[PDB]
Amino acid sequence: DVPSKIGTLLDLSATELEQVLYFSKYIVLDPKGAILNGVPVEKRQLLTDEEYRELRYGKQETYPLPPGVDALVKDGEEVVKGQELAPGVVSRLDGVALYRFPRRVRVEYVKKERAGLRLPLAAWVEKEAYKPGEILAELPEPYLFRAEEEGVVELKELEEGAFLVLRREDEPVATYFLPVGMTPLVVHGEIVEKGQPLAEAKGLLRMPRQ
Amino acid sequence: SDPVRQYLHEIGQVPLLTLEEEVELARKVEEGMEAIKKLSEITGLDPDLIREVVRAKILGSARVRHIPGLKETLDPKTVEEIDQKLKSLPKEHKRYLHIAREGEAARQHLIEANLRLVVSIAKKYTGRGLSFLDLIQEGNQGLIRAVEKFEYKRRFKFSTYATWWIRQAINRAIADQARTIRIPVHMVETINKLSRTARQLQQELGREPTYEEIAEAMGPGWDAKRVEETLKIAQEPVSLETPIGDEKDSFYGDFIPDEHLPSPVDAATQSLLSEELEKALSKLSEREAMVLKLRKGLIDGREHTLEEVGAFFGVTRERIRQIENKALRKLKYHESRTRKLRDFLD
Amino acid sequence: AAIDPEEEVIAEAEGVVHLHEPASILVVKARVYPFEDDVEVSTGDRVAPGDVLADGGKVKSDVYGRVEVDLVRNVVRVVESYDIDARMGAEAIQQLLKELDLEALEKELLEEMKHPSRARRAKARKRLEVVRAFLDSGNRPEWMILEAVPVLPPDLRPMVQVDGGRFATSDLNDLYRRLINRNNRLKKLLAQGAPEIIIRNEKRMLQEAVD
DNA sequence: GCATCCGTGAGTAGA
DNA sequence: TATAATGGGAGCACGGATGC
Ligand SMILES: [Mg+2]
Repeated sequence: DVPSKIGTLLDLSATELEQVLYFSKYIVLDPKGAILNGVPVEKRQLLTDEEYRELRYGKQETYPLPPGVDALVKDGEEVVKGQELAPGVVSRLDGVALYRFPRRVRVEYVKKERAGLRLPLAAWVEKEAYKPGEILAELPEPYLFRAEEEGVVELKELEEGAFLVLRREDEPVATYFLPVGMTPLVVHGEIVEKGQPLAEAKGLLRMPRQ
Repeated sequence: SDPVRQYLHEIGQVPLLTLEEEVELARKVEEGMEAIKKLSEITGLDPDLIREVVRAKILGSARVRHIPGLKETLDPKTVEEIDQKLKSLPKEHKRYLHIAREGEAARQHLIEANLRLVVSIAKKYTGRGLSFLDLIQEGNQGLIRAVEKFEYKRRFKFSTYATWWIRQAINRAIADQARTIRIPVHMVETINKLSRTARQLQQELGREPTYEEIAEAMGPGWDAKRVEETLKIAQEPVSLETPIGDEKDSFYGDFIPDEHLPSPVDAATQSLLSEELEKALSKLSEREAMVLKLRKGLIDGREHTLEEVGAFFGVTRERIRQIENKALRKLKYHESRTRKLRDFLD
Repeated sequence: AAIDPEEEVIAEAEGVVHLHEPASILVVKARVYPFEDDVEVSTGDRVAPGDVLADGGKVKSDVYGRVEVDLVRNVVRVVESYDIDARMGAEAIQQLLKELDLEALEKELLEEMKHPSRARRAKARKRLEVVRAFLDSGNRPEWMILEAVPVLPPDLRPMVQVDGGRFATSDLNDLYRRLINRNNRLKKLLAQGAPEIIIRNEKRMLQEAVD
């Protein structure tokens, strides 16, 4: 009934009253120190669904990743607006990025072993331990590493560098470590005698990165 | 302005679930229910009460109300005490509380996401006596039942299982709420079968069937009388405001007499009847007239037995029955003489 | 883990776990709070700065927000947001109408009656007329909002058997039926804890029914 | 001052 | 009670208090 009695008492236009009563907009009874767009929320303020949702439940967004394409950022890492989350994805907001349904789980298994190697004394550089990439030794001339045991060969190749395990029967009788710059002359399942060269060391030889 | 559009838009704000997301939410829901069961085991509390408390905390203080199944009224005090009795558990026990919370949240999101399916199903049920939005809400109830009953272990898509409960809810709704005079769902189904039967017969015969033909086509146990009575019982009422004459002037209800309230002629008739009966009972002695009045109930409104009137006047039942007889006899004589009370006999 | 035991992924030996190729990436505005011990708040709880989160009070909250407890990542996450009470419909309107003190508004509108602008005086008068109406009459303004809805006696909206043995009835019965149905459905929807969209829609429909 | 928004436009009979 | 299904459908007039 125009002008509205409810609208006149509460100082609300027909539009605003309509929007509130018909659930098109929220209206603020207790601001509870809310802040929207830099201005603190006043009592009796009219909020849209997006504003009220942003205020009450927070802000966030999910970005789809194309198949077979890995993410650029890390799980749990803070993000800045404009920062690329992936080659095809740019984040619109700032905050914590979370992984949604990782399709591939890569498990790095820890292995602690013990392996022998033989080198010319002049080539070796004495150290109590070796960091990955650190120089193990330097050969003035090509050198041949010779098998000190007899048996069948198990050749286990890492990203770079290799492990070579000699075994008679079931039990491994020897374990050798071939660093980078050392080319194995044997294949898997090959039979070797003592003195028969396993690998060739040519020039500088260093520890693998892994 | 247009509620349908506004609700479609509100529905559109929730994004659809990827298979992974759907499976996740369903999983969280199932594990959640299991966690509520576990909390019921540990706490020795009611699964319902715990569920309502967890739900109350997830939804917030905005919605707090007494639940029909709960033996205890649910108020912020009670949910606070129960929340504290839950948080007072050891770590491994307190785990299930978190599982339950996230379970309820997942339930909420699952429903909110599958809200569109309800629309797409309900749009086909229009014109059945229920409004579009009504069908949507009932379909929503179906959707909720589905979310609660779903098992992700079967590898099926949620839409498949939910569709059944949505259709079921909508059909239940229509069968229940469509008619002004409520017809039990089974009877409704019967009436509808009768409809489709008669329609098949009219489509084959090239004319409307008789009661007998429908009775035949309905199988054993159906005769013409039964079909006729079933059609009679399926009749919907008509509006008193249906306009008669083509104009804004007249209403059907204006032509319908009132058979309940007594006409002035009726009131006059009964009044004259009581007055004439009193005129006739005054020609007797007060005792026999009182006996007749107590025996026919003119006094207190009810008819006394011979033993009660005999005990009221302090005489044998035989005596009071004899007094009743002589009174009736004197009245019959007075009536034969004056012919006054004849006209009231109709 | 997975649906069937044989399809599960179990770690053969000691090692560290890395996640790659996620289906999607969800960026939230949130503050992350790792926990080494039992956590004192659950998921969904609203939290203000200084409140105890986990570890017997060692780790607490910086911002205002809603708590998501992540048991997988072993972190209590707080998504920044508030406790704001902002409502919808005649519930909100009735609330605001209850909080009204008519005398104060009378004073303020009287102050507005002295303004030089004719328009502001006009509006202040038109408001003050309603205010003073409610004041003199002794009517509480919130009575303009219906909690209980009266029902007209059935004889004034009759269901009657006519001549031929059929039934004729008023439209008021149909309207009342609509109202009762939507009301009951709303109560049941609430009792089963339906989400907000469904309840909002139901309430809207209830309003249109009363209308 | 010119864009909305809204309420109302004989009577009896009859049907 | 489980294949999957996911955003509707239809449809003249003048005078007067208000509202931008
Ligand atoms: Mg038959």
